Amino acid sequence: MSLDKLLERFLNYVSLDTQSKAGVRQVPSTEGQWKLLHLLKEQLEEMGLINVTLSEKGTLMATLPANVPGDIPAIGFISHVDTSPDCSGKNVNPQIVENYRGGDIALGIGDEVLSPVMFPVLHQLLGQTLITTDGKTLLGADDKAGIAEIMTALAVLQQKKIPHGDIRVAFTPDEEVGKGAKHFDVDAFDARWAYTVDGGGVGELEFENFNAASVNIKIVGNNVHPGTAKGVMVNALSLAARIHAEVPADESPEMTEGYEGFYHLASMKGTVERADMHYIIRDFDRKQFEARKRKMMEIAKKVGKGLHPDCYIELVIEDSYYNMREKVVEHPHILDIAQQAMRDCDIEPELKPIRGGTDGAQLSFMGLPCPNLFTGGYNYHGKHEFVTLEGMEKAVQVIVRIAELTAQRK
Amino acid sequence: MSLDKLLERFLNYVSLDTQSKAGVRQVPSTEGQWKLLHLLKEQLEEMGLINVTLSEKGTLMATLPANVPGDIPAIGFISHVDTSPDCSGKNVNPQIVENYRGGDIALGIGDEVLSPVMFPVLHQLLGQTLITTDGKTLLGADDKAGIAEIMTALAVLQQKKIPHGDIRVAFTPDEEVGKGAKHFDVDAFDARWAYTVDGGGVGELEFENFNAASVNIKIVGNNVHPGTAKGVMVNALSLAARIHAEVPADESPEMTEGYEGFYHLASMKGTVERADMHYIIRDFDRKQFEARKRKMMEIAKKVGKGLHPDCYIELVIEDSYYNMREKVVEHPHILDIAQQAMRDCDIEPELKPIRGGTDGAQLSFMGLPCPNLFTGGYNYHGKHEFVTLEGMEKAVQVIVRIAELTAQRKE
Ligand SMILES: [Zn+2]
Ligand SMILES: [Zn+2]
Ligand SMILES: [Zn+2]
Ligand SMILES: [Zn+2]
Repeated sequence: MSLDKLLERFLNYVSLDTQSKAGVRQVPSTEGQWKLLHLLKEQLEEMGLINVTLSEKGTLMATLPANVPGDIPAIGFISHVDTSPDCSGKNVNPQIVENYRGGDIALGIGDEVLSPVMFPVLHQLLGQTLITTDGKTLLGADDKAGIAEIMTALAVLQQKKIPHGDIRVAFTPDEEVGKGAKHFDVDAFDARWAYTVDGGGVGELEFENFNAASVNIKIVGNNVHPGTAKGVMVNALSLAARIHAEVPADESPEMTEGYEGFYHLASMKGTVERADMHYIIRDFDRKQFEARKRKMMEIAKKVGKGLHPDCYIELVIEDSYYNMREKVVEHPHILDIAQQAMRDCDIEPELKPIRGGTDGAQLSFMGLPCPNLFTGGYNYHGKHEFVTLEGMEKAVQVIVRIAELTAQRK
Repeated sequence: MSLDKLLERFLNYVSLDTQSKAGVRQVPSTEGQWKLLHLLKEQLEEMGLINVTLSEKGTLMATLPANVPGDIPAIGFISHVDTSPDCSGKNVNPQIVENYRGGDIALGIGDEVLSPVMFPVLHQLLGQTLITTDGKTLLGADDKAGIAEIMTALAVLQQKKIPHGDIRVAFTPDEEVGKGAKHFDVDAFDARWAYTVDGGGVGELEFENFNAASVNIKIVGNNVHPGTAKGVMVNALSLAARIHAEVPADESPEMTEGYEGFYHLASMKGTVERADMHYIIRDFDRKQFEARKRKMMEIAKKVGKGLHPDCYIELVIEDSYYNMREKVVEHPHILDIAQQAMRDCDIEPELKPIRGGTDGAQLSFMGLPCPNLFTGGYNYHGKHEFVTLEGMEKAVQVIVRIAELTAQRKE
């Protein structure tokens, strides 16, 4: 491998404004993404890969064909070309700190700083080459570190003539708005299983995510002139506060970690006549997920007791996505090769649940079981995002090894 | 008096669509109000009143000149020409119920009903002449009953040659949406005191109203992806829920009545990042009013206690109006004459509070003390609105007598 060429590749992708935007019917949601998609398409062709197709919805697929004879299962690696809408992805001006000495890093010239007081991980990254922002923007290691790594891995397999079956690659348009799997043509991708290279620090591997549902509450109250309100007026907001009061305050995103699920009130709007509440429900375990739904319904009936026919509480519950675990563990080889790969590269696998949704978790329920491989990056979606070059080198080495190890079993 | 003419006159105003509209910059808010305003203007000229003016904003003013010599104070009578947005005021279909015999009244061809089980005051109005809706609209007794009573009083004052001083009359445009006194030219109206004819059942007199202030609470939280929220996320909506738990639940519009004040959450909107609460404070007492302002502060400091500087709770209190009591009672003759008149008319005066604001309330602070007088109407702002013809005649008698008794106290 070649650490300079890897960094340069990455810095070129990072330089392109490819930030997503919510509330957009078109996919991809923004123009900038097409520029990275198209650069990537040319790069894949130029790398020698075949069947390079960019769909009309911004999904880019390509194949590095089998190296050796034998019936090796086709595997995929997936990244997205967009950065989070939460912070600018435009004119990212990366800072390169060689041989990091475990102190505060100044982001640009200003009162913005990357500091181990705020981010203790840094204590553990002494002597690594850190790539940071300048305080004004995101970095976009999420997920262009992923892209640079997949691209480099492709090159390595060829230049180092490492035996491998068919390797499939896809680069998706709107992950940061959850549209990164919608138009994914799994038949065309033609892989048995896959990996998104879209995780965090060195060694992270993820095959679990939340089960999700929205719980939307419509409350109809009765509103008259407040002065004559006695024994007549029914305040929808007062019922709304009653509902919220019964919801386990300790089982909230603020107070919850690791594998522990939560209820969460995301938005609300109302008057005396009508209020609407938007809850989300999250649980890794499915029975609990359902138990959580049951709770909201119990709260709705309790609070609803006493209301004259003209007043009522109405709950609409709607599943959003499921825990991919089952569809992954269904096939021991997927996580076993991934972990063997890491272990071969002297990486200790760090199993970690996705406290949310991933592209892979959708793909998993589409015929394409798809866990998450690390990237080397930290502090995503903010101005304190960074990445180590060495983290990225290890992520290449793992993709390559997975490819290699898959060939041995075919 | 001719109850025939009074009824006919009332029904003529009733037929005119003059429903008001909220959140409109122009005053009046609707075209229909101009039709009633102009009708009345011509009518007032035709009654021999002087100085009839109709301003570019829809306030109509006129004067019936002093009947007799003397230093008699000018007094006013005010009613509003609009009806509530709450129910339709278009093509009202009044039903005349003669010699009310005490049952339910069928409203139109359907299943809407005016019933003494729903409104027990009906047990008190047997034998009287009821005028109801057809169930499909408002009636508009509020306040077209008052307009009809004022106009008739002016006629009685003249036809019977009853001694009176200057009688000021006015008809305002946007009362049911808060603008009724916004463009009231007090100097030009030129009355020492007035009465709105916009009360309810026979005998009602009102000189006390709520003190009002809005309390607007701004909550700045901190939003992140819920999955990684621990120790970081601060739910603005959670903080709002905490403030609401602190506000005395029993001291709310749903639980209050008579002279007792309240806190009320009218509306609210928010996400994790930001929430805004819109409270209102009502109290008849000035001190208790301020105490309620202080409790909202007590609450906001407490719920915000512990928050990191990125998050906060920001209160903004703003007075909307005040109790007219001090401005009215300052001149004992205003209520005295009003009360005497009703007694001269065999009506027992009934003083009750306005659980809100009136045009008079604002006027009382613009240099025109202005209590509220009954109309004979009930169940205002809805399809169960009714009035009795005899109640309206009593209101005319009270108006004439107030004018009459004012002329006796030339001082
Ligand atoms: Zn990502
Ligand atoms: Zn991301
Ligand atoms: Zn009125
Ligand atoms: Zn009214």
